[PDB]
Formats: sequence, structure tokens, C-alpha cells
Amino acid sequence: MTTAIVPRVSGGEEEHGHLEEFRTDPIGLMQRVRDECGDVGWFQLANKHVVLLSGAKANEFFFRSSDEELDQAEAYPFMTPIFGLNSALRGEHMKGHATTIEREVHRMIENWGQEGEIDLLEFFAELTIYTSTSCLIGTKFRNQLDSRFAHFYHELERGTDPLCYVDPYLPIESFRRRDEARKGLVALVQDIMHQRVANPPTDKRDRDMLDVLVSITDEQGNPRFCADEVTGMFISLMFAGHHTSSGTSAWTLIELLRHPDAYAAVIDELDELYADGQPVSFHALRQIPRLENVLKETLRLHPPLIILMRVAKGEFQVEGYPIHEGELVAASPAISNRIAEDFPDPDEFVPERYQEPRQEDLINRWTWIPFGAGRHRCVGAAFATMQIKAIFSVLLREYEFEMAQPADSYRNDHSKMVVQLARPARVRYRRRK
Ligand code: HEM
Repeated sequence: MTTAIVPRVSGGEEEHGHLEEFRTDPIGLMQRVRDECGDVGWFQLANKHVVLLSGAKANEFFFRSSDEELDQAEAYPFMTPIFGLNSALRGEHMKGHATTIEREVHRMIENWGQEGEIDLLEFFAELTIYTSTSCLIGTKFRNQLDSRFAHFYHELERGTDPLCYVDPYLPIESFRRRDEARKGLVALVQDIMHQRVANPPTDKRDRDMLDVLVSITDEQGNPRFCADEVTGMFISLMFAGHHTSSGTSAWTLIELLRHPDAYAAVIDELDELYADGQPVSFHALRQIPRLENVLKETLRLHPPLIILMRVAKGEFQVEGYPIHEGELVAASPAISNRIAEDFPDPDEFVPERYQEPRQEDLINRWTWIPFGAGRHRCVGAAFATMQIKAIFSVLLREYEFEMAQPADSYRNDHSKMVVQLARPARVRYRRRK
């Protein structure tokens, strides 16, 4: 009667609590937490006690917390088996990156020809393997990669089943495949490193991050870094960028196809913009208003990170409720982005939301959170937005697209903590005049 108890959401009668619901319909679970509990409720993942926050006030507490109060890395048990930016994300690099991104889109569609069909999952996942490695690690390194790298990295992402809260090394097939894939990536990187040590650049202009790394010496004069550590570093350099860009690119195309008036306006704007003959490295770095608002609304409806988790490293209070040391704390862009009082008609695709009168992203900084907020904002948000603009500047000016299945049949796979499209998700293309 003196101290409150955070209410537990219904369900979760199994021995690991709500874990099984969390690996089938996590968004429905979080929606129930909101509906039954309000701004502060909790659900159970194995032995973990997840305090789910929602609404502007609780979200603000989350996003203002320090890295030392609410610990990010400890909330994600798959990070250890997977793993083992003054660099790429300086604005001075964006123009060069846009050029790289255009080039990779060109390479992906080189052999498309006049007409055909693609699987959205494969297409955007592979494309963003190459954009991510080239922009975030270097073009010299990406040039020494092939599809074997793409497919191993994919299996890493598929190694994120929430069963990792029982045990990140549970003897299940997707975890075995994950760990084998990490070994395969170490082997690819090891061969590349062998070739780099054999051929150190004689011109410092030819050195990339890997050349520097393999040159580093320890106190006995021996290589400080082995292939395992290098692989882990490179995985971590691109892990925040790949699945998010892949999913967001796919859903941007899907929402364009579900809304052909928005598709038409975006195309008309792109054709008129690029009629000045300036290249993608120019336009992708300046305003493309209708495409930008389509992207903002795609992010609102389909945020690639549906939950953001932390481990409490102390006792806290939020809206009169305690959070105890060791409990997990979470915010949910999936739920937050659709709060009706902030986003009228929240389930509807309305890119006008972001135009001057409404500006629903800017005036709801604690509930419009596809990129996070406060002290935990996506550091690659500008790179991610530029990349989408460059990708669709190429794709939509050179090809036109059509759904190959009903509009309502595109859906996400939530079986893993990394979100990706569910099958089927296919689209037709035809080359433009
Ligand atoms: C494509 C759309 C993207 C979205 C919606 C997105 C979303 C987010 C979110 C919500 C966070 C906060 C995570 C948390 O505090 O728990 C975050 C953090 C971060 N993001 Fe992104 N992201 C995207 C793409 C990218 C890209 C392309 C990169 C790198 C080039 C990147 C790099 C990072 C980094 C470095 C952090 C902070 C460290 C971390 O939390 O891992 N993101 N992002």
C-alpha cells in the first residue's frame, strides 16, 4: 500500500513466461502490456523481468537514462556469440557514400533486363551487405568480399531467436548455424588478412582500416589483432546498419506500392529533380521532400527495431513504480509510434504528417521514436536517410514496380529478435522508357 508493484501482463503461463509469445507475436504482446498495464507494465522472458515503458513520460525517462544506469549490451544475449564510426559517418564522407550506394544499386540490377520478378528479402539484404561493408568498413575491403560473406552474415542475424534468454548457446539449429557462420566469416577474413600482410600499400593513400589494423604491433613486435578479433570488430561496425537499412528499404518500396498516389508523386518529383543533370551524389544529399516523408511514415509504421532493451544497474522509479537492479527495461517504437493522441489515425499511411502544420515527428520527440531519442539516438540516422534517398533515386528512375501479391500479404517475420520480411514478399519490375 506504500510502495507500488509494477503490474504483470496477462498470459505467459509457460515455464519461460511470455518468451514463446515474444518469439511469435512480440508486437501483440507489447500491445497487451500497454492495454492492460498502462505506461509501466512487465512481461517475463525466461528468468528476465522486462519492465516495458510506453507513452511520452516513461519514454523520456528511458531515453534520458545513462549508459551506466540502464545497460544496453547486457540486455541482448545474442551479442556475445555474434561479435565474439569520426570515421564513416562524418558529413564530409556522405557525398562519397552516395556515389558508392548508387554504384551498388547499379550492380544489383545490372542483369535485370526488361522485365522480371524479385524477392524483396534477398534483394535488399544483399544490396545492403555491400553498401554497409563499403561505406562502414571501406571499398577496398568490400571489393574482396562475395556472396559467401553475405550469406554467413545473414545466418548471424538469423541466430537471434529470443530463446537466447534461456541460453545464448542453447543447442538449437539456428544457434549452431549462427556459430558456424561466424567461423566461416573468420576464415574469409583470415585469407584476406594473409593477402594484406603480403601486400602492404607502398602508398599511404591506398591504406584502408584493415591495412592499419594488420600493421599494429604488440610489445613483442607481433600482430596485435588476429582474424577473430578483426572479424568481430567488422561485424560490430555494420550490425547496427545492415538489418535496419535492409528492412527499411524493403518496406519503403512496399508502402510506395500500397499507395500508388504517393508512388506517383515521388516519381514525378524525382524525374523533375534529376532533370537538372546533377548526379545522385548531389541530390541524395539535398531535399527530396515527398520521398523523405514517405520514408518517415514507413519508419513510423514499420520501425525495424520494435523494442529497445536495457538491464537496470540500480534502483529507479518511473511514474511512481520501482525498477529493481537486474530487471530489464524496454521502450517500444512499434507501440509508441502509433499513440493515437500524437499520431491521428495511427494505423493509416499519411506522409502529410510530417509537413509544416502537423510535423508530427518534430513535435512528438518522445513518442515518434523509430530512430530513438534523447541520449540514445541512432547515430547513423542521417546516413540511413541519405542511403534510402540514393537507392530509390536509382531504382525508381530506372525501373517501375508492381506488387506480385495482395497488398495486405506483405508482413514481417518476428521469429528472431532481428526483424526481416516474411515469405512471400515478391514484386515485379519493368524497365522505364
Ligand atoms: C535504416 C534505418 C535505421 C533505424 C530505424 C535505426 C534505428 C536505431 C535505433 C532505434 C537506435 C537506438 C538503439 C538503442 O538505444 O537501444 C539506433 C542506434 C544506433 N544506430 Fe541505428 N538505425 C538505422 C540505421 C542505422 C545505420 C545505417 C547505422 C550505421 C551506419 C546505424 C548505427 C547506429 C548506431 C552506431 C547506434 C548507437 C549504438 C547502438 O545502439 O548500436 N543505424 N539506431
